[PDB]
This record gives sequence, structure tokens and C-alpha cells, in this order.
Amino acid sequence: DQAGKSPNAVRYHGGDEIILQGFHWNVVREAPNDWYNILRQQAATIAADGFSAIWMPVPWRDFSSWSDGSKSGGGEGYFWHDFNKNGRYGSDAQLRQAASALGGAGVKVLYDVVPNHMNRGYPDKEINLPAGQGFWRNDCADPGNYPNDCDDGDRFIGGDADLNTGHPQVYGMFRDEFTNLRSQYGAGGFRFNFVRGYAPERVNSWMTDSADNSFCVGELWKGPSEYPNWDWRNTASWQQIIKDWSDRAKCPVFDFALKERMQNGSIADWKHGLNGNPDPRWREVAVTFVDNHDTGYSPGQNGGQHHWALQDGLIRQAYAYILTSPGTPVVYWDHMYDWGYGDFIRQLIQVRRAAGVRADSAISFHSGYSGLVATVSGSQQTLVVALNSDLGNPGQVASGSFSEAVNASNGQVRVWRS
Ligand SMILES: OC[C@H]1O[C@H](O[C@H]2[C@H](O)[C@@H](O)[C@@H](O[C@H]3[C@H](O)[C@@H](O)[C@@H](O[C@H]4[C@H](O)[C@@H](O)[C@@H](O)O[C@@H]4CO)O[C@@H]3CO)O[C@@H]2CO)[C@H](O)[C@@H](O)[C@@H]1O
Ligand SMILES: [Ca+2]
Ligand SMILES: [Ca+2]
Repeated sequence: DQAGKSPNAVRYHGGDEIILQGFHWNVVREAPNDWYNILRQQAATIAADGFSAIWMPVPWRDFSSWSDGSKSGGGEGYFWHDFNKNGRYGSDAQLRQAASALGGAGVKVLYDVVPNHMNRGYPDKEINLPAGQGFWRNDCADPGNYPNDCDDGDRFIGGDADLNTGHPQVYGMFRDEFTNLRSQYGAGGFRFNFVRGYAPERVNSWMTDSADNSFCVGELWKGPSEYPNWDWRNTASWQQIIKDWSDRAKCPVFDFALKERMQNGSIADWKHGLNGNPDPRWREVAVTFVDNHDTGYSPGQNGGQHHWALQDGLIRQAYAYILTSPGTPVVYWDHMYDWGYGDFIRQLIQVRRAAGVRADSAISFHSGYSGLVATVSGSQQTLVVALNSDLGNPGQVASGSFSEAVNASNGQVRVWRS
């Protein structure tokens, strides 16, 4: 496991990670207080499957609850009240055991952290920040969903639970928790939630202070149309928006550019995500995914959130693409362990590793065939990927001797190695 910073000092940890998203939306409902036991028991399996890191749920206890019609939720971690680890996923003791098992098996543990807001109204919590001291966004005049003097980012819905992450004392509080997670809970890095809610630069500061050499990823989900009309971003590509955040936070960013193309474009257009960018400084910072707990379905209740879910007919194609291309891929718990795509994903992980494909590997797209046809220059081997294509043989598009590595869904998914 190579472990440096990119040529632009972005914390991609060598550019060779393969991450497993360690949970789905309904875990606290389906395996109440048992999740960490489940991960401890699966640790060896996860490690054997080929994952170098696991994205853990928010460790901070969440006893929130909400409901609007048919839809209900809470306790998943995004509306935590204090840093106590005895939450709905399991106890502090179980977390430590879980993190120890994962780490023991060579899997780095990445924690999901929510610095933007907290469950302000929770009657029994260990963290109580009073009003009138500048700890909250609403300690200042709050016009709309725009930075105010108490919060240099967007607000979460109403903004009444938004923290002034820039307040010396709030910053310091998060800083200390990140260091704790690293020193007693075996953190190898963090997944930053709702990155639109506070300054990119603050993420860099936090990383510098607590885990400079760790892996980090930011969740920036905000389209061009969400920026003000006078902002350059209102007319920029999804790629430029996430790339800009990454340059400032010095952390890799979720490829929402690729996700938007998977949802709205044709398969041939998948070449427009950040990870397909001809400049390695651009594609190496992309953190690719097919679905997550927000965008995809989850076993259980209401099918989870499914805010921007990939149709089942493209799941295999979607995984074939992210596992064989540049950037850093993320595999969704469910596709891997619930829905039966596990064997298929296992195969591709092996292909990725044997070819020596990494964050900055070169990718070329071929224009003369239907579907998506790409040539990937791994450090060990060259890959020819043809998805929903009429391509006849790898030799039509690449020089060399190729063997078939993957052939699934009636040739809709084909991968060849040199
Ligand atoms: O006190 C502040 C606000 O509190 C109340 O908000 C409720 C929401 O109405 C609920 O829908 C819910 O919010 C969830 C949200 O549904 C869920 O997607 C998740 O959101 C994450 C998401 O994973 C991710 O995309 C990311 O970008 O950030 C989001 C925020 O972390 O988690 C949310 C929190 O559980 O629950 C909240 C709070 O209970 C109230 O209705 C508001 O008016 C009020 O302003
Ligand atoms: Ca690494
Ligand atoms: Ca905010």
C-alpha cells in the first residue's frame, strides 16, 4: 500500500485504494446495535475480497427521529448529538473491536464525519453550546441558504442546527475529535459529509492538524444551477465545481460528474466524469461510485432513500467501468453483499489489481464503436473495456496481444488484458 500525496498535495494515499462503503441506509433499523459485530465477523471476508479501506458509518451517536407521511428516518448518524460512540450501530467497545479486526486484516478504516450541524435540541447530550456566543450559524442574521457571518458555507435545510465551524472553539472541538478517532479508534482517514456547508480550506486545516498523511474524501453534491448567477460555478461543468473544492481542501472528491452522466447521459457519455479527464491532476482526485446510501436503494424500509439510483440494467456495466478506470473506486455494501453482484465485483477487483490500474492511469476513449470503449494503461497491463458495444475484438482499438478477462451479461460487459 503506497501512501503519498499527489503531485498537487492531495491526500489520495498513494492513489491505489479500493474502498468498500461499509453500510446501507437502513442498518440501524435492520441490524439495530449489531452492525459493528457484523463488520468484525466479516473483516476477513472484506480483506479477502480485495478492499484496501472501508468507509464506516458516523461513529457519533444519533437518536434523532423524523417523519413526513410514509417516510420516516433517524439514528443513521447525520444528526448526531455528541461524540459518544454508544449509538445505533453498536457500543464503543464493539467499535473498537470492529476497527481492530478490520485494521488487523489490513483494511484501513475511514470514518464518516459530520462537521456542519448537530442535533441541537437533543435533551440529553454531552455537548451543549449556548446561543449568543457565535457558535451557531443563527447567532448571526441568516437571510437564506448562503454563507452568513456565523457560517461560511450553506446551511442544512433551515440552518438552525448549523455550527459556526470557523469559531475557534468549534474548530478546535472537531480537531480534537479527529485526533481521538485516529488515536483510539484506528482511523486511517475521513469521509467529509455535506462539504458545501463550510469552507474547503477548513477541511485542509483539519487534515493538516489531525491526519495529514491520511486519506480523505469530500462529499460535494451541488450542481451548477445551485450557485448564484454571478458565480462562475453557475455556468461551469460538474467536473470543474468538484475539482475546485478538491484543490482547496487538498482531498479527493466524490465524482458527482460521473454520477450525473450515469443518471442523465448515455453510456458513451460516461467519459465525461472527472475520472475520464485527460489531465492526470484532474482524474486522480476523483472518487468514483455507482450508488451510495443517499443515491441508491437499501434493503428494508421504503427501499431506503434512492434519491438518484442507477437502474438495475446498468449495475454491471457501471461497476465494470469504475473498477477498470482511473480515480479511486467505491463499492456499495449492498451490491457487494446483499444483491449478488459480489462475485462479479470480486473478479473486477482482481483484474484492476493485476493490471496495476491506479488513480492516475491513462484512459483513452474510442469513438468508432457503439457504447463505451476505452483503453486503460495500467502499470502492469493494458485493458480494453467494451460496454454495450459493437466492438468485435480488442485489436480493432489497441495494439498488443489480449486475453479475455471478463465476459458478462451476453457480451454487454467485456474486458481484455494485454
Ligand atoms: O434542525 C435542523 C433541521 O431539522 C429537521 O430536519 C430533518 C429532515 O427534514 C429529515 O429529512 C432528516 O434529514 C436527513 C436527510 O433526510 C438525510 O438525507 C441525511 O442527509 C444527509 C445526506 O446523507 C447527505 O446527502 C449529505 O449531503 O448531508 C445530509 C445532512 O447530513 O441525514 C439528514 C439528517 O438525519 O432529518 C433532519 C433532522 O432530523 C427539520 O425538518 C428542519 O426544518 C430543520 O431545519
Ligand atoms: Ca494507499
Ligand atoms: Ca453550514
